[PDB]
Amino acid sequence: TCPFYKKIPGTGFTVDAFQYGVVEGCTAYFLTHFHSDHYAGLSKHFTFPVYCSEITGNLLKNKLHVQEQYIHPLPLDTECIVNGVKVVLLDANHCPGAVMILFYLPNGTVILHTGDFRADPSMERSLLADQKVHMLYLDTTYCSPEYTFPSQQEVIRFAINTAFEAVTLNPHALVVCGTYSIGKEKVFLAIADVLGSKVGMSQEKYKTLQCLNIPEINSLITTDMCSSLVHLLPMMQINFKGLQSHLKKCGGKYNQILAFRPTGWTHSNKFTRIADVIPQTKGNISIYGIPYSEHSSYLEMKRFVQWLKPQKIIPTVNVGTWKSRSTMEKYFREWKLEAGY
Ligand code: NI
Repeated sequence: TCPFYKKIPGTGFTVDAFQYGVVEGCTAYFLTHFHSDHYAGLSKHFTFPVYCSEITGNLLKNKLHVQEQYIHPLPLDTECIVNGVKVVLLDANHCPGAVMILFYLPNGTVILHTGDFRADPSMERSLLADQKVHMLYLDTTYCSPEYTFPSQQEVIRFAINTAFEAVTLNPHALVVCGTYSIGKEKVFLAIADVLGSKVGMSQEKYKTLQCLNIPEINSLITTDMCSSLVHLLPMMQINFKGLQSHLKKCGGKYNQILAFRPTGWTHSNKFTRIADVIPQTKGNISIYGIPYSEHSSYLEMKRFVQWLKPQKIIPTVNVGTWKSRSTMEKYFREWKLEAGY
């Protein structure tokens, strides 16, 4: 059945709740972003109103074939009325089209649902600054102090410099980047820009990227693999066996692969700086795991919450075990005592 942390009190609304069948009492289903654990259940047979960003609504129409009459895209940073309730969509700094949702309840309560987000100080100057938030539905993916990672800018600088050096030393090297969902497009697009190449990919993945309103995208991507020296493949194929096989398909154009796996966190972070990252190598294949995150680090999360000062926090991630739930609640209390709210 639908868990309580997917329901918005005082409304008929749910958030990211498409896999439970007809939720009793639900008049509007919101979708924060186009990732499968959140959209699970949607299809061309869905006949209730879906509220989302313009980019998410492009993906629902083109990839899942949801009918247009049930897609209700909303502009960002704009007060809108849905079934008699004022709502605002804010940029979540996650993947393309991802939003946070502010709900202004008829009784005066204000609720923020972060969806999935990477907290940033720029959020402290949005429409959130303008009123008090009483309840926070929080993406707690990395809510423990072991989770540190570098800025997205530091990670992309590492990736660009590594790829440029490799291909300048060997003009017959191929760069490969893994993917299994939308997000992290900066990784492959920044590398193709430094090399003077388009990114080559499958027709299915090209279709998906063409839904994202990214500027000048026709200039950066292609389905012609032959004309490209940066290839995108499924994340599952980013291993020695999968890469050796791909290199065979390129007909002797290339004699070396340099591959990137943009993971979330991995425990090489507790010790290793970005400067000190090294690949796994076999023969003429090297694989780099880079810590490019689209979720908050522990410290980024803690700064946002201590700024916002909510009266009540409802976690939406890591809620399935008692030890995780109790640990998170202990951090929330530390934060509140340290900041004085
Ligand atoms: Ni996500």
